[PDB]
Amino acid sequence: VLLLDVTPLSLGIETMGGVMTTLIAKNTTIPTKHSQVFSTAEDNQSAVTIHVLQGERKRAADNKSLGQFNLDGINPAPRGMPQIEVTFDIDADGILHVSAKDKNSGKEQKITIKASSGLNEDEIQKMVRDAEANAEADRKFEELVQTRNQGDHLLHSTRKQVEEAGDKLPADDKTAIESALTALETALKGEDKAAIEAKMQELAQVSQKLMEIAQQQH
Amino acid sequence: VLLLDVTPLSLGIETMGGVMTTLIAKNTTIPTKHSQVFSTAEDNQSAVTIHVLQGERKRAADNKSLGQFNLDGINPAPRGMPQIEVTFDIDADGILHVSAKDKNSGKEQKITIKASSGLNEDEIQKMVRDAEANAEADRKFEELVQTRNQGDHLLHSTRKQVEEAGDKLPADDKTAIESALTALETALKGEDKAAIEAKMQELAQVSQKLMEIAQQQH
Amino acid sequence: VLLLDVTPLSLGIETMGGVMTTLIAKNTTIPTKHSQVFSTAEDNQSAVTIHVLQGERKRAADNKSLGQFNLDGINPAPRGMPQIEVTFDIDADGILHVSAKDKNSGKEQKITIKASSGLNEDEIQKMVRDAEANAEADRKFEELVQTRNQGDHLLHSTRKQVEEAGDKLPADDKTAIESALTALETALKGEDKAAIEAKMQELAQVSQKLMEIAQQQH
Amino acid sequence: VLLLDVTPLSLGIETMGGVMTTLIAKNTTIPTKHSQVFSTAEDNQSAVTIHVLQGERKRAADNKSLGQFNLDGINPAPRGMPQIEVTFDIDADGILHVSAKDKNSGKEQKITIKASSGLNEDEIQKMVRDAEANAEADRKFEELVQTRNQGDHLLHSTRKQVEEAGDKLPADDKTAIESALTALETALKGEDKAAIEAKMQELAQVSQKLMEIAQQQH
Amino acid sequence: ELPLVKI
Amino acid sequence: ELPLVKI
Amino acid sequence: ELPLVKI
Amino acid sequence: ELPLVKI
Repeated sequence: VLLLDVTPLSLGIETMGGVMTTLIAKNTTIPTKHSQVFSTAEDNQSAVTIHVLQGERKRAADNKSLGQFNLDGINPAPRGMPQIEVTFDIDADGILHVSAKDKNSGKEQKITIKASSGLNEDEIQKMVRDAEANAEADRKFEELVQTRNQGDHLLHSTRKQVEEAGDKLPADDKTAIESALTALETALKGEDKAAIEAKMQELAQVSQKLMEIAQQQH
Repeated sequence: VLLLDVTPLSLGIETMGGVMTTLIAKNTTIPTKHSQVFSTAEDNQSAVTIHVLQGERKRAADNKSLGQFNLDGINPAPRGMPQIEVTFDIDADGILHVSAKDKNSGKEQKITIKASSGLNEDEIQKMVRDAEANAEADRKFEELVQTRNQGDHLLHSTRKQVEEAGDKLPADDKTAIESALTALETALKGEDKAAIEAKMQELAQVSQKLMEIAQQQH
Repeated sequence: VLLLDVTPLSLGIETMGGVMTTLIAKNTTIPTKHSQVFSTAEDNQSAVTIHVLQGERKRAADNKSLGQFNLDGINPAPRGMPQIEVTFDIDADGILHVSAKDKNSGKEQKITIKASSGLNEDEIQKMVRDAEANAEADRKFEELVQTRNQGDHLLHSTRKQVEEAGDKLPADDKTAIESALTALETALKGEDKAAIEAKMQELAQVSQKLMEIAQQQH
Repeated sequence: VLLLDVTPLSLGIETMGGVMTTLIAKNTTIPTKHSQVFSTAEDNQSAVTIHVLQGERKRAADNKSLGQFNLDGINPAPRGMPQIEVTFDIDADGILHVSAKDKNSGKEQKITIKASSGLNEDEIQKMVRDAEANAEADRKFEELVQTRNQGDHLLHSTRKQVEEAGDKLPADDKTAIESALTALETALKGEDKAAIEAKMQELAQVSQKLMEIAQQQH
Repeated sequence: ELPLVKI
Repeated sequence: ELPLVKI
Repeated sequence: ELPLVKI
Repeated sequence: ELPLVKI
């Protein structure tokens, strides 16, 4: 062939922390269909937002927004337990269909995005340059988001484990641990990567008895 | 400058499933130091293996091995709870130091890798070509590893939640759910991505009562 | 747009020495039209061959051949004097038209190459890898071809200038110069880049009187 | 090796028309030595300027200037006849030496450029982006320079051939041809690529008798 | 009501 | 005793 | 009868 | 006195 139609920019979704997670890489040949499985961030969460993005930046708000929809009716479950399968499907016509299916509830919602959507060529090449210029800033934002989500998961798990421990956990431990979850939860509200790790570290340091009781539980 | 020393290949570690996780990207200028935080895969796991790799393939066994060491003395904890911080540090001399520090125990182990280690230029360019040729196979392996780890996490969480539920969970639910965990645990032992999702899906479908009881618990 | 049609490989023509000269670069967006002006290699040459190639190698025989045609009826002229304009034109349908027009004679010949011609995707990516692997060998072949064509031009010009000099050139000079053109013409028939430069150098060294007489002529 | 020193930008020289001609490509591993042979643009030219540049733009004035020197004492010769060999040599210390040797006169001049010269990293990545953004403008400038130099060569050759023809060329031909060389020489002083080709074309159209007489001469 | 979680 | 887990 | 010459 | 000519 003298010609290929390829994706000039990556296509994906915004995930927790405001990051673009790619489903279809830049320069993938049409037609194509990719899927990935995602979950909820909170206990009892009943819907997820699917924000569809085009571009090469690690920050979602720095990419082009192609549209957004929600899938609701997610049944009550602990966070990270629902299986929401997101499929990006680009047909031979260059039309993108993005669906999300809850594998428990069977419920599905879809957005369809015309082949003329998104960034025009001047913007496309502006985007490839901006991604290139900014590899450092975006790497730093990617690592901060990944620390913050780890801190959140640690925040959430340790609270659950305090719960299932109840009386097994000595008075002094619970006080040290709860003090740490409060400062951790504070730190999570800033942009200081070292401060979040310092609060996560304090928590690892005071939670050793809890960790044993939780390991022993199961 | 007329000259830069840059990393000719990515440098990283093997993570769960046999995948290379990068800490220092290809073409990063020396000197440089990057860190990322990782955890255990099993309840009560007392050590982690740090296998250091050079190259651009998503499969660890397809990259160059620069060495390997363990950090032990990890105190008993539920999986995913220990914070093992891995730092890749390349000094002005092109020497790589890779340390792992347990933030709870304070324990640290290190390997130091001379600037002459790893792949020579012919191998370097053979590696960039092989990565390039194989983007599809590696993407497929990356998605299979990510499904398998999700299935494992779901396997493990649902068992824990069966536990903390005990009598709250009706007889019929526990039987349907345990049948599913057995087939899920079977599927995890193959290489069939669809079969693992089908078993994870069966589990989402029978666990709805459990998910409510677990959500209600906390 | 979510999609661009771009050229997956460079498109061009074979020029003197067996090298690919590109008219449309890899990754140029359709539709597009580029032109370049080329000439004859011999005095009194009455036709040129337009051999159309697809790919990224500097050697013509290493690229994909899309077809070939001749433009004849070139009127008698010293080499390098006819203006043969070669236009590569790819329309919105991904069809390539390549025409050559003699600007003197007004004569034009064309080949049309369907959008399905050339290398299929597996071959396309095999080609990008082979180009990449072989940058050195191809650079070396490119420099050898460029030396050989310089040697040929020097061979040809010095003969013409011997002619227009006639008696102005001393007996001893003509003998030294003609001996050198014979060895130069020999060397041009091998693949030894240094040997051609050594014979071109010998010629520069003995032709100083001729060069003055030629400079003085005009 | 964990590390390579490679050239972060191409290194080259300014050639006729203000274009950068590369001798050492971007991403070439140190140490390395490349040579290319160049010539004069005018009859009786006695020196050439070697302007050394760093960067990826096709326009010389858009690249970083690393320095400049002249080689003189070029003996009288028709343009394009002297062989000036330019060698770029970067040693293990990242020092660049650029010499020019006249193969006739044996004369050589050199500039030496310290490893700390040229653009710093912020500028380096600004340069890779600017080259990338500007592929079109630079391609257009490259084709204009190549037309202009062809027009100049045609200007110069046709004048020489008018000379060596003298009486063989009919009165009417010489008048038509000289009128065309005047307009060609005018057009060469603008930036209008089509206008130069139109004047080169007019000249091809009126010079057919001259071309025959010149072909017949040798 | 929240972006998805990369699991 | 097992590779690290990307968390 | 010969490839073109890059001029 | 003039840049070199790519020959």
